[PDB]
Amino acid sequence: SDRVAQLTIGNSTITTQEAANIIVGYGEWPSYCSDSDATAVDKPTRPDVSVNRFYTLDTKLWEKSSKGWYWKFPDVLTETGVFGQNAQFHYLYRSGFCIHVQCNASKFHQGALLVAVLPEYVIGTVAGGTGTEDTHPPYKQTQPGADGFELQHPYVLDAGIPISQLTVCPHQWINLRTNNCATIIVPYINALPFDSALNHCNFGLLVVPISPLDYDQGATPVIPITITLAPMCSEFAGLRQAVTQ
Amino acid sequence: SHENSNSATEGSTINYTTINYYKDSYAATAGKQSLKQDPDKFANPVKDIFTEMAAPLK
Amino acid sequence: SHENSNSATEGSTINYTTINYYKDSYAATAGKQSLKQDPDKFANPVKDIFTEMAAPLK
Amino acid sequence: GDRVADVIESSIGDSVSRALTHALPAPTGQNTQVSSHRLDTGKVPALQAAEIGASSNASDESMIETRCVLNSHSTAETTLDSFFSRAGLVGEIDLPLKGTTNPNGYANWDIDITGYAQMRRKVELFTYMRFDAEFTFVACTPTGEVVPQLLQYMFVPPGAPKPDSRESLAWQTATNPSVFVKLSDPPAQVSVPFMSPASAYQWFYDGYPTFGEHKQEKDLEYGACPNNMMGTFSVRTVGTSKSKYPLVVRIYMRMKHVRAWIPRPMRNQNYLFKANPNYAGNSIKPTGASRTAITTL
Amino acid sequence: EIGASSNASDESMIETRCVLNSHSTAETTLDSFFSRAGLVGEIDLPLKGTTNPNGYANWDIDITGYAQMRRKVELFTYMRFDAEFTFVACTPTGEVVPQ
Amino acid sequence: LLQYMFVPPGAPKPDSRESLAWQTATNPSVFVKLSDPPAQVSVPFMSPA
Amino acid sequence: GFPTELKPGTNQFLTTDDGVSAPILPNFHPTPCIHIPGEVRNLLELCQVETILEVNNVPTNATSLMERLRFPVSAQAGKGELCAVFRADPGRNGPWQSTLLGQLCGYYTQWSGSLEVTFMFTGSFMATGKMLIAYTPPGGPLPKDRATAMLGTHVIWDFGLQSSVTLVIPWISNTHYRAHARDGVFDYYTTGLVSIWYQTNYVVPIGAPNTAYIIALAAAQKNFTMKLCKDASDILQTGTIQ
Amino acid sequence: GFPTELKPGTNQFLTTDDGVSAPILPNFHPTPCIHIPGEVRNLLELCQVETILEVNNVPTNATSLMERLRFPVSAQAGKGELCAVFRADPGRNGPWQSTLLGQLCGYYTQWSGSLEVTFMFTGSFMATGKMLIAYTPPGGPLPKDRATAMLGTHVIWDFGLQSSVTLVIPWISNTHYRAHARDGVFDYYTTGLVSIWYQTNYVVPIGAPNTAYIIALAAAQKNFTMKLCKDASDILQTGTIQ
Amino acid sequence: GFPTELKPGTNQFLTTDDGVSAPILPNFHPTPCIHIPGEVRNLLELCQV
Amino acid sequence: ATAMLGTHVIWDFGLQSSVTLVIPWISNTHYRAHARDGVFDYYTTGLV
Ligand SMILES: CCO/N=C/c1ccc(OCCCCCN2CCN(c3ccncc3)C2=O)cc1
Ligand SMILES: CCO/N=C/c1ccc(OCCCCCN2CCN(c3ccncc3)C2=O)cc1
Ligand code: NA
Ligand code: NA
Ligand code: NA
Repeated sequence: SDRVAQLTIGNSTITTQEAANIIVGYGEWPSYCSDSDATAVDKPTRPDVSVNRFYTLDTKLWEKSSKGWYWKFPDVLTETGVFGQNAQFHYLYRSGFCIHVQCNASKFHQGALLVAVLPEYVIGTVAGGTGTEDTHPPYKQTQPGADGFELQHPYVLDAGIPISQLTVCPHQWINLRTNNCATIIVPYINALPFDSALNHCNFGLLVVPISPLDYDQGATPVIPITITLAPMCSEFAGLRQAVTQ
Repeated sequence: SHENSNSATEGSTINYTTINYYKDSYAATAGKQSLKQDPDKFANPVKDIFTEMAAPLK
Repeated sequence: SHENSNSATEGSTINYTTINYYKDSYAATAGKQSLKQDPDKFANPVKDIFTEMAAPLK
Repeated sequence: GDRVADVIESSIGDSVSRALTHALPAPTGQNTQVSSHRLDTGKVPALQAAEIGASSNASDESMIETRCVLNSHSTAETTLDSFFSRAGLVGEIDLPLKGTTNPNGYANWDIDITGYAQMRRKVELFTYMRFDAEFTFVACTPTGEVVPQLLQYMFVPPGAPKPDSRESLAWQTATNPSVFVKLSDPPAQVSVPFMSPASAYQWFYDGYPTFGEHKQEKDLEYGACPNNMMGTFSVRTVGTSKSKYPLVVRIYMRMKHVRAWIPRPMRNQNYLFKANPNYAGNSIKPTGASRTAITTL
Repeated sequence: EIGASSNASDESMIETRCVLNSHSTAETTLDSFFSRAGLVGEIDLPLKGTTNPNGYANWDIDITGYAQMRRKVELFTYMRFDAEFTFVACTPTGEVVPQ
Repeated sequence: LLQYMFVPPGAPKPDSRESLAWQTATNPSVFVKLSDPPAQVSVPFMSPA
Repeated sequence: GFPTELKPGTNQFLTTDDGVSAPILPNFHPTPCIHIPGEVRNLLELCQVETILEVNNVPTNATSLMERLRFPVSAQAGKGELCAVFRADPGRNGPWQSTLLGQLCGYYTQWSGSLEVTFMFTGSFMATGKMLIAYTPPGGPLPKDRATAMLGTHVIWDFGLQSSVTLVIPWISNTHYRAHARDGVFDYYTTGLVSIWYQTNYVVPIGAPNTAYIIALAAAQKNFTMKLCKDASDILQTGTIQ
Repeated sequence: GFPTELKPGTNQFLTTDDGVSAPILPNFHPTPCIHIPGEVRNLLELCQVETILEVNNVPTNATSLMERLRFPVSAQAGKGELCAVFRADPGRNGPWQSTLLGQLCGYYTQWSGSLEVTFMFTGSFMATGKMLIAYTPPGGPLPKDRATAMLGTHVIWDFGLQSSVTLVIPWISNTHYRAHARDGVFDYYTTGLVSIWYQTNYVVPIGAPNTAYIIALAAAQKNFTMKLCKDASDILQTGTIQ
Repeated sequence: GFPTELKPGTNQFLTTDDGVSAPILPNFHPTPCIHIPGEVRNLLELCQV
Repeated sequence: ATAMLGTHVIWDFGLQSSVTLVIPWISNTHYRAHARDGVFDYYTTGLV
C-alpha cells in the first residue's frame, strides 16, 4: 500500500509492486510560471499531453565493477518526441520532472544504488593529474545526451565534492532486497523563470552503486538499470526556427 | 522611515529588525532574523508521510 | 524645520524628501524624487490626437 | 470562451506551487519529554527504511527512558546572516614600483571572490544566493606600513571603460562610483546592493553562456554565467607621476540580508582555479582522517 | 510624418501573456543621473614652473573643460540646480604634506 | 598596521605571518594602526559551563 | 563631550554619497523660476521618442555620412530576396548607436523592456510593395532565407497611404534584465536579429524611380526601464579641452 | 559643532561588527526575487539530514575510496564477535568527517544535542541476522566483549522487511555544551564509543552471498544546536587559486 | 555630516571608564546559568564573617 | 525507444500476476469495418 504504485501521465502508465514511496524534491510540486515571476511577454505554448508523458531513454548494465553514471536535464530529452521539437523551436523553456529509475533482480541478489538529483551539476576535470593543467570537460561530457556518461571518480562526483553528502539532495535508494525502483518528482529549479533547454542543464541525475552488486554463479548475471522520465507542466516561449544547439 | 525598499531581503518570509541612516535600505545593518525552520523540506520530502510508530514500508 | 526656502527646486511640481542641518535648504541632500512622467510632451505633441487602432491619416 | 469538458476541468496554468512542508518557529532546541518503558507489538519506532529517502524519525523518547529536559539553547547563531555576516578576505591588489605586474601605478581587479578558499568553501554550500554586502578596503605597504598616499577606487560596471593607465580619462568618474581615501585614513567601507540581472547569484552554472558549437577552444566558457560577473574594481595612486611607495590593497567582504537555496555537498578536495571545480586527479584524498582497522580506534 | 512616435504596443502586434512588471523607474530621474560627483576642474600650484610659480591661482568657474561631465549636462538646454563641490588636494605624486 | 584574531578551540592557529588562517572568514579579527587609539571590544561569557 | 567612536569609512570621499554640506552663502535666495516649456523629469521620457536608426551603417567618408540615415529598396526578381539585417541589441555597437535610446542606454549597465522600430517608406506615391520584417529571438542564427525568417516574430508591411509600419521587438529574455551585449560571454544577453525581406516586390509604373529609400525610427516601449548607472563607453576628448 | 569625545575602538575595523555603510548606488532597485525551491533558513535544517558516515575509514588509495562508504557483515562462528567500532564524537577527526553534520559542525566551537545513526542492511532478501549496536557514554573504555558493551545504551537490530534501524546517541554530558573533542585535555568533551556486535549470526541459505554490506547514515536530533562561530580546521588551498 | 567638535579626553583610555564596546560575536547566546549555592552580591557580606 | 513514443504500460512482475494494456479507441471514423490488406487497411487499429 506504499510498496505498490501506478504513475499515469499523458498516454503512458508505469506500475511497480516494490516501491519505496515517492520523493517530492524540496517539498514542492511542479507548477507553471506565475504572472508576477514571469518577464517575457509573449503568450507561452503549453502542449500538455503530447510532451508531459513518460519517455524511456536508456538502459545501463549494472556490474560488480560499475562506477556509476549521470544524465543531464533537460539535455536527455532535447532530441526526443514532441518535447524535443518544442525545445528546439523555442528559445525559452521550463518544466518539472517525474523520474522513475528501474532495476529488479531476485531475492538472492544484493546491492544498493543511490539515485539522486543534483541541481547545477557542474563537471570538473582532473587538471592533468598534477593539478597544474587547467583542462575543461568537453561538450560530450557536460551534456552526454540520452546515453548519459560514466563517472571517472565517483567518490568526488567528478567535481571535487563528497558523494557521501549527496543525500542532502532529493534522493532514494534502490536496495535490491527492498525495492526495484526509485521515483523522484522535481519542480523547476533555476534563478530565472524560464531558460534555454539547450544551453543550460538545470540538474543532473546520478545513479551510483554504493553497495556493489553481488550474486552466486548461476543466478541471472545481466541486471539492467532503466531510466524513464516525464516532463511536468512544460511551457515554451520565444518561437523561431528549430536549433539543435 | 521613508526610504527606498532596495534591500536584498525585501519581501522575504522572515522579518528583520535593522538600523540605517541612508535613503537606501540595503545600506542597513544585518540585524536580527526571525527564527523559523523547515527541516522536513530536506529531511522528509515524502509524498505519503509515515508515522514514527509505524513500519515505514507496508 | 524653520529654514530659508532657497533650494533650487523650491516650488517644483514634484515633492522631495531630504535631510539637512543648516538654515539654508540648498544645503540639503538630494533625497528621493517623485516618480511622475510625461512622455507625450516629446513623443506625441500633436494637436488632434489619433488612436492606436485608427489609420493616422484620413 | 471554453466548452469541451477536458479544457474546463484542466489544471494547465496553475501557478501556485503546492508545498508539502511549512516553516515553524524554533528559537531554541527541542525539549525532552519524560518517557517510560514500552513493551508493544505493532509499534516499532526504531525500524526505518532509508530507501524512501527520508531521514529517521526515531526520537530519544522512544529509544530509551528519558527524563524531562527544558532546553533553552538558542538557535540564533546558525541563521544564514549569523554564519555569513562576518568579513573575510576575497581579493588582494598589488601596486608595486618596479615590478612585473602593475608597474604603472594602477590596477584592475575582476570582481570574483572565488580566489580564496575560506570564503569560497562557505558560500559554495549553497547553489543560489542573494545578498547585499559591505566591502572594506585595507591599504598599506608590503611591510604593513602606513604612508601619506592618496588613492582612488572606482567601480567599473560591465560596459563602462576600464582605465588603461594612471592617467586614463575614465578616472573623471562622472557616473561610476569612486572613493578617494588616504592610506592613513581608516579602511574605506561601503555598502553594495544585490546587482545581478537574475534573482540570485549562483556559484554553479551547468551550461554555456551562448549558442553554437562548443568546440575545444571554447570549452573555457563552460560554467561561465554573466549573471555572476558584476564588473571591475579599479584602483590608482592619484597623480601624474609614479608614487614613491609600493602598495597592497586587501579586500574584505561581509554579506548581509542573505537568502540561499539548494544546499550541496561541501568541497573536500583542494581548489585549483577560480572558474571551476577542477581537482588534482593524482591527489584525490579521503574527506577525513583514516585508521588501520575498522575494529580499533 | 506627423511627428509623433508610434503608438503600437506589444499587445496589438503579437499574442501576449500577462506580465506584472515591478521594475523601478527611480534610477532614471534627473537627480539619480546627475547627483554623482565628477571631475570638472584642476588647478596646479607648481614650484619652479611656467604657469603659477607664485603660489596662488585663479580658476574661472566653467565646468566645460572635461568631456564626461560636459556631455551629460549638454543633453539639456536649460538647467537649474544646487551643487556640492569637493576639493581634493595633494602633490603630483599623490602625496599628502602638512600644508 | 596590525591584525588581531580570536581563534576559538578547534580553529586553525596561524603558524606564520602569512598563514592562510588570516583570511579570517569566520573568526573575528580586528585591523588597527598603532597610531589609532587602543582597539577595544566586548566579549560575552563563552564557557560550556 | 558626548561619547562617540569613529567607524571605517571615516574621512573617505564617496562620489555618489548623498550627504549634507555647509552652505557658502547664508540667507541667499535664488532667482525665481519662471515657466519654461519642455521640462523633463525622467530619462525614460526621452527613451520613448523615436530617433533615426542607422541600419545602413557602412559609408564612412565625410561626404557620404548622410547616406547612413536611409537604406534602399528597388524592383527585384521575386525570389523573396533579402533587403537588410541588423542586431536588435540596443546597447551594442552598431546601428543603434545613432539613436538617442542607444546613447542614453550607454549610461546604464542593465536594461529591460520591449523596443519598437518604425519604418517609413519615402518612395513615390505610385510605388507599391509588400515587405516581411522579422525578429529572430536568441539562439536563431541569421535566417538563410525568407522561409526561415518567417518562423519568428514578424510583420508583413503593405505600402500605401500610411507611409509607415511598426515592428515591435517584444521583450523575450530569460533574465528580467539584460546587461549590454557584446562578443564573448556577454552575448548571453543578446536580444536577437532583425531581417527585412521582399514579400512580393517593389512595383512601379513607367515614369517613377526604380529605387527608393526607407528611413528607420527607433525607440522603447512603455515597459522599458534601465538600472545601475555607469559611465558611457565613449569619452569625447583627445587631449585637454582649452 | 556638537561636543563629542572619541573613545577607544575608534578607527578599528572589526570583521564581525554589524554597522552601517554608505551605499554606492543611490536609488538602485534590485531584480525582483522570483520563487526558487529549497530555500534554507538555518544551518540546523541541514544538520537533520542524514549523510553517509564512513565507519570504514581505512582504505586510502584512489581506486578504493568508495569502499569507505560501507562496511561488511558475514557468517561467523557465533562467539558474539565484534563487527566494528567508532567514536561518537561528531566534531572529531574520524568517520564523522564524511558527514555534512561533521562538516557544518566544524564552523562552530560548541555543540549540544542528541545524534542518530541509521544503519541500512544491503544484503540479499534471503539473509537474516541480529546485531547489537551499543553506545558507551564517557569513561567506559572500548568494550572488550559483547557482554561489556551490552551494559550501555543499545539497540538489538533484527534484519527483515525494514532494511534499517536507528541507534540514538542520546545527549549524556556533564556540561550543557561540548567543545570539539580531541586527544589531550579536550578529551574532557568526548561523547563516547559506538560498537557493533553479532547478537546471533548472519545466516543465509544455499545460493546467496556470504558477505553483505551495511551503509551508515548519520544526522542530529531536534534538540541539537551549535554556538560560537569559528573557522573550519581545513583550508582547501595550497598556493594561490588562479 | 552632522556638525560635531572633539573635546579634551578624546582618544584616552581610562581603565575605570564604563562605556560601550562593539561585540565580537553577534547573536551569540551564553550557556544558561544553573543554580549554584553561595552567590555573593557585596563584599560587605564577607566583611561580616 | 521508438515503441515507447506511443501508448504504453510498464509492467512489473510481482504478487499481482497480471497487467492490462488498454488499446483505447483512437480512430478517425466513428466505426471501423474489418481491416485487411488493401484499401481496407484504412480501418487498421494499429500494432502491439
Ligand atoms: C567606489 C567603489 O566602491 N565599490 C566597491 C565595490 C565592491 C564590490 C562590488 O560588487 C561586489 C559583488 C560581489 C559578487 C560576488 N560574486 C557573485 C557570484 N560570484 C561568482 C563568482 C564566480 N563564479 C560564480 C559566481 C561572485 O564572485 C562593487 C563595488
Ligand atoms: C570658499 C569657496 O568655496 N566656494 C566654492 C565654489 C564652488 C563653485 C561655485 O560655483 C559653481 C557654479 C557652477 C556653475 C557651472 N556652470 C553654469 C553653466 N555653465 C556654463 C559653462 C559654459 N557655457 C555655458 C554655461 C557652467 O559652467 C562657487 C563657489
Ligand atoms: Na560640508
Ligand atoms: Na561607510
Ligand atoms: Na568598541
